[PDB]
Amino acid sequence: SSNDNIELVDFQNIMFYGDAEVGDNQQPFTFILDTGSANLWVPSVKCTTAGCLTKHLYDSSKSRTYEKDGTKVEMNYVSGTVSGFFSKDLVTVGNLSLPYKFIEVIDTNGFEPTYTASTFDGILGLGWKDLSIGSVDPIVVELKNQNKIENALFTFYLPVHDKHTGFLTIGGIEERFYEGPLTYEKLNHDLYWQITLDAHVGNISLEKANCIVDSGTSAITVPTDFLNKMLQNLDVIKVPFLPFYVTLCNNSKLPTFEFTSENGKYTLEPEYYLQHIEDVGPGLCMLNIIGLDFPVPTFILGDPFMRKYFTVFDYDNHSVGIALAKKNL
Ligand SMILES: Nc1nc2cc(CCCCCc3ccccc3)ccc2c(=O)n1C[C@H]1CCCO1
Repeated sequence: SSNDNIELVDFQNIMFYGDAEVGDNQQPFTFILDTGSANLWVPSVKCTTAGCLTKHLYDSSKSRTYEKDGTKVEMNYVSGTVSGFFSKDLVTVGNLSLPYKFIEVIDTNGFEPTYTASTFDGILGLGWKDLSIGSVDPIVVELKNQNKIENALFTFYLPVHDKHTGFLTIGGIEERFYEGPLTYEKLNHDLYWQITLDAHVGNISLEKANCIVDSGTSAITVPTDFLNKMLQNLDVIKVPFLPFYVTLCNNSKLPTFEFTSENGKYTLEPEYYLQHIEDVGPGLCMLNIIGLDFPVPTFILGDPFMRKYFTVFDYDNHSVGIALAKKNL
């Protein structure tokens, strides 16, 4: 559509990378979409780390539209340590170019080994301002404040298959991408993209679950107890001292992850939550399920769910829309 469709690149069918440019010189940098992360993050030429030098780095001097807030920003996530200073400049994504406030990082040691190995140089913030630092408005909302898109909405088309090419339609919805019905579900809150659905894995039940879709997450989460009670003699090998699990690729005991709600029902099947780990041992597949508990009932619909279901997000509707992703081609 005349809307901005940012192609998503396929990587080991485990993550998608989206190209983008920042600065007046439109310096190119690889950024992965993140339904959660907000304030955009940018690698900086001022970064003295070894992992920074092997990837693209932004330059503040080669931008006539650059601005220096100077306010320091230290992001030290768990097993991590990051630091950058506020910097506003022209952020060019596809056919749209809006001045946005980004965090110019100079320290990336706490994730330096993980970044050096990874082909991304930054991240993408596509969440509600509630999760944004320095009270920074959402990119897609600011594109609708400007005469650049007519709707504050963004859709995802993960390039699961090698031939399948990813796309991020921003400003409208293309029926071509999603085949069959498109159902919307209310948001339990407006801080970040999240909904309330009733999880049912066969006889195992957990209603009123805060299903949250994350493009960054590369697996489907689940409460710790739910992961165990459901996996009782299902021939699912477990990895000790390692948060991973293996299992037969053809086993009939492998359930389907289904979420029921008043507006419609969703179902993720084995071919979606299984990984072809036959590389180490033929015929062996890994469950892309990472169990984790939170302060209130919560589930995570990461790449797996988004890969099968074309996702839709609308700040104006205060809802997440879901529909079957069109078969490759
Ligand atoms: N995805 C995701 N990313 C996260 C990222 C962080 C740290 C990011 C700091 C910037 C790192 C960086 C950027 C650019 C270049 C080098 C380094 C912390 C928590 C989450 C975190 O919780 N999540 C999960 C969901 C839920 C809410 C957010 O997204």
